[PDB]
Amino acid sequence: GKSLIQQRRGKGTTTFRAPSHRYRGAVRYVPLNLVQERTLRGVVEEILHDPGRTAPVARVKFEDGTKKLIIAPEGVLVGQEIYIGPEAPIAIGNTLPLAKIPEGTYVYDIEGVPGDGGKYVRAGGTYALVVSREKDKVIVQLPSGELKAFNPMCRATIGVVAGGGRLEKPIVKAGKAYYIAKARNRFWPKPRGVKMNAVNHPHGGKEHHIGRPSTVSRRAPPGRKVGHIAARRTGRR
Amino acid sequence: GAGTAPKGKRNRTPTHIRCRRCGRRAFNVKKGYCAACGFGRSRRMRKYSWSHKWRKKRNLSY
Amino acid sequence: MKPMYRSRSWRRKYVRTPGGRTVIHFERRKPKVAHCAMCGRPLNGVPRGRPSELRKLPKTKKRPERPYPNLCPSCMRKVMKAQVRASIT
RNA sequence: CCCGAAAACAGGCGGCCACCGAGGGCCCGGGAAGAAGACCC
RNA sequence: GGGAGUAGCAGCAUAGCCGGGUGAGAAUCCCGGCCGCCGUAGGGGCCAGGGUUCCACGGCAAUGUUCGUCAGCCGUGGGUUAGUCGGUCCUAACCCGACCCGUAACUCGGCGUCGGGGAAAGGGAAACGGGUUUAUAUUCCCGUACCGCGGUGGUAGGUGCGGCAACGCAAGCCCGAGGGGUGACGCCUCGGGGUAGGCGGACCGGUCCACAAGGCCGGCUAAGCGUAUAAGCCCGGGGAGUGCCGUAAUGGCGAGAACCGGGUGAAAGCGCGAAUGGCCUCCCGUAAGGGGGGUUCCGCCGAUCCCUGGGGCCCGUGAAAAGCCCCUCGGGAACGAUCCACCGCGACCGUACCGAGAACCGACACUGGUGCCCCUGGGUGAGAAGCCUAAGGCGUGUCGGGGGAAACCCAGCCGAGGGAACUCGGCAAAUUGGCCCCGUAACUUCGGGAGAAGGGGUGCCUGCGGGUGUGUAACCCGCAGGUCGCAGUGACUAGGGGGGCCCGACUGUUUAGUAAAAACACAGGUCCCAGCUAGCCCGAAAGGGUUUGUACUGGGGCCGACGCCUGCCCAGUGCCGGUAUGUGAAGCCCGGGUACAACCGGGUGAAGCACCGGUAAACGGCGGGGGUAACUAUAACCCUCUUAAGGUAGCGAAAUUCCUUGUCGGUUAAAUGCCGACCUGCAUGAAUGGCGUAACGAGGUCCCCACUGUCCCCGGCUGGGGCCCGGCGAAACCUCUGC
RNA sequence: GGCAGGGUGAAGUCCCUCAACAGAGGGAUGGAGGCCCGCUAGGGGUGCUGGCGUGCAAUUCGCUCCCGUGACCCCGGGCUAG
RNA sequence: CUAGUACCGUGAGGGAAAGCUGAAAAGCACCCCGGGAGGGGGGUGAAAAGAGCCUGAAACCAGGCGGCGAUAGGAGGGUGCG
RNA sequence: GCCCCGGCGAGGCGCAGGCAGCCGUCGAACCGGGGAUGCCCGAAUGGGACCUCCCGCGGCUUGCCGCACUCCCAGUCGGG
Ligand SMILES: [Zn+2]
Ligand SMILES: [Zn+2]
Ligand SMILES: [Zn+2]
Repeated sequence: GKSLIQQRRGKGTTTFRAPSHRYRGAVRYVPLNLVQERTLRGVVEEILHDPGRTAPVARVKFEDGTKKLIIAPEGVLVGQEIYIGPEAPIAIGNTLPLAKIPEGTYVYDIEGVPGDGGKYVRAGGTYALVVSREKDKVIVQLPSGELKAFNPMCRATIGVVAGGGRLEKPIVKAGKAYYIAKARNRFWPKPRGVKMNAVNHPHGGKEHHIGRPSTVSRRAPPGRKVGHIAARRTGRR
Repeated sequence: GAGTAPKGKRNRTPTHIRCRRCGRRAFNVKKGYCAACGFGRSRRMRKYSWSHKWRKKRNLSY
Repeated sequence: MKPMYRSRSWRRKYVRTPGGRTVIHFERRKPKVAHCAMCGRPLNGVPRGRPSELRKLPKTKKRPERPYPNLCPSCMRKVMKAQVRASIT
């Protein structure tokens, strides 16, 4: 037969590739190497829109003139002083190890293993909650409802990510959706497989209907995983 | 349609130009290699057994 | 018109000749005025020009005679006052 | 009423010439006639 | 060979005639005149591509759809001159090499490091006018300039000033470092200041016009050098709320307004360049050549060209680097420029011509395509519309001559009376039409429908008033009166309207070359997987895409704006979870056997199967009977046994109905039609969505008004063919023949 | 690198009058939109089932019709290969 | 034989045709016509074999010669005669 | 097409039947043998190639030599 769109995505062509050359740099923490226990200080110069971040970034000038990017917290001003390190105070925009952040605090941009740089709760409008502290692990509620354990030396930032409420206003036009999907080149517009031919999809045929259950095993090979993949249930409730 | 009219759009830049090693017009100008001798892709000559080109050039039997 | 003059980065001009021909002239565009480092205001005493126009000028005709000409007078007074207030002890 | 001497018994009558030349055509000015030819003055 | 001296040499731009010349020879070549076509392109400039087609002389065997004395053809000789135009320099998306890992291996595949390439329309030192040649010129010559490098001599400065300030100044040299600016950026909309170009009046010369009145032509000024304001932004003084100040509009003010002064700061204009330079014209021998004159003023319109400022939009944010300017710091010497004057030097390649209804691609001197890529005078007029016309170009969208010379065809004009009786079907044609005023329905998502529908007026002349403006300048808005015609948006330009039904919400897309749609997409609704060494995917591997990413995220399905809604079934098929037992391959263990093995029997044995449960906006299903209460039909109510359950709300002779032209009603003189209902639903039904819906549709279908050669019934006219004459000159096809 | 000219008139910003327990009327400014007319240029291809159909053309011509500030049209440099 | 040549295709690639005067150039002096290709006279040679050149077949074309030929019916021939 | 040693012994100047002229008895043309010159690209190699063309750094004295990658012997000279 012929290939699927998700099979063609794996080969890595311009039709499926991200235009990262349009984006501001990557957002990472300073390494622990330079922050053994130094507790640097910085000042915010400017706040900027990023086309590949779903959140605004802020530029910060540090001890030695170095300029870094950060995910901007809600409420941050130009001309603020932000601190990174163990003896930093508890204030919106400051980065601390999870072992110095009390229970009940809102946190974002958390590391999985220390030194990583930031992996979880980065998206516009998100926040996480510290639930419990211990000597072996700290426990955090994530925006999916999942409770996860981190090493207490993993770093995190205090506050909430800026840019929330994007989805309260509707997209009204195919043209606006065109521009939105062209910013980050997502595959748009989207076809339906039940309206393709048989060579093209497990669905497909002159009579436009799925002729067998949409639920598909976890152990099915590529070319077949379409529909509801390993679904525990279906329907509304 | 697909015939006489699209033939008018052959005033762009050419797909092949002359090769410095081979001599003939088979050097792909955008990829940087020759389709007849392999220049720009290999130090050695392009030479396949199913081909008749080099045998013809040397007046050889197939 | 050549394709390089069909560019709109050349600001053509219609010019009449002593012999009466009305030729077209082409020029490059002038760069914009200098701005302050922190405030972003336009600087005074600094003229606009291309490298050609600016290299046929002496130094003292390219910036004012006062400290911190890269700044506006307000910012300059600020930094001077801060320096002198830090230089008490 | 219309077509009709190629009706192979391929007709009848009157008149003219032959046994240089009766007659006919091209040509010229034109329509009542007309695709070329033909027809009429 | 026959076809045949036949077809074709028409249709989209119908173009030639008179006189003279050359020459063996002239419808077709040259000169003049008349007549015509294009005129926001058939005119001008120039990419790519082509490659000598460019120029002059000499020719006509072939080529050119005819001829040819002509030529993009043939032959002989010639022709492209750069410090300033472009390439070389920077980097963008992207590519290559070396090392490295993989591969049986490679001319194969790949991450990271180093290095190198990558734009003749992105960034980016520096020249303008005139003349000269058969053919080149921002390249040659004359005149007047500029840039870089290197020097010669002086000077500012080192070791100096004016201003409260904003700032103004010639304001030291040589190496390195750091910082700031510039280079450097989207879409929409508006104001101000200018320019190219154009219009009017006067004057000077020339020319056309029976006089007169009048009309047309010309009346010029480059780079460079030197000189300023506007906006905006700043500096001093000043000291405000029942408020003042201002814009086309938004607006501004004790976080310092009005008001008074000043600084900085564009495009332009002015001056030198520069007037025996260019243009126009006037006088004698005409070979070189002679002399003379003019080159003036006012006033309007005005860009899509240049500069400068505001405002609005983004779930969308609209390049980088080289190069250039300034400041600070560190280290050196005592000299010495970013100022004035002078000298020297500046490599390599391109440069001819076409740029398309004959120089490119399409086999062609092809109505196609590439390129409409950049630009264009006057009138009417909203107008880059159509019509007429100036400049410029052409008569080469390369065969001509005859004609009452028919029939018939192609493209057009008019038709009495009737007005769709034509036809599957009003196909085609016709009707309306611009501007001002009056007036405007159902329905509606209150935004629309809507230019709804429908009605009245419009020319020319003579005057009178208004608006902005200094204006008897310019551009616009009204009034009265007189008068002509069949007709006054008189040509050109320029909507036929309305009422029902089906489908699809809309703008958008599609089978290049028989299908443009009811098919696709769409915003939106809902479901599924995933906490990152994830989920999904590529690959033989190494590695990689989503990822410069982290649940307001990424990936995977179905339905399809909006409004009201979305019923029952987990037995089957599938997916998910759980579990004691059972089954369960290799391996392991035990026994038997084999001097050792092969071999025989049993036990244990994961996943999976089996077993137990959840799941229908998962695939799908929603039947059967045996009986009916009061007389004509009713099974409308209640038990039952089959099976997991037994079609809920709505809709229904349907784009689904067989019998079918179902029955009733409306529309016709007449109805296999359309609309509305009735249920006997062969074989409707709820996200393979059900029922409605304003607005929209070159979708499909029915009716009405107007209108018409569709039709009764055909007739007349125009141009191009057809016919004849001269010229060039095929093909399909063909057993032999032919009542 | 491009898209003549014209219409309708969203938010935003206001003004006047009578008033007055309430309210009732009337005038402007401003220039949005996958809006409208439009052979501007440019793009497309509905009907005539027109011309042609050994064609001008191995998909063209004419009349009629559709979009035309956007999910628009076009150019130079690059990438995806059975 | 100026052949892997001319020519076709973006490219990978595909791919023709074309031999002979005479022993000797003795390769046609001179004249008339014609704008000219050339024609007619004359010449060289044993023979025009004339460069459009050894021999020079058939199909096909024109002219001359012989037979038939405008009241007439069969695949074009066979038998017998005139 | 230039030079030398041998052979042959008068003509020669390619396929190629021409014009005008040169070379050769000091031994040519031709033949056997040995030398010189030998532009650009190309393994292509000092560095770059969208056009077989461009751009350099050292040392010597305008002309000459050296200057790629992967290695061996060495060693901051060199030889393969
Ligand atoms: Zn090659
Ligand atoms: Zn400032
Ligand atoms: Zn400031």
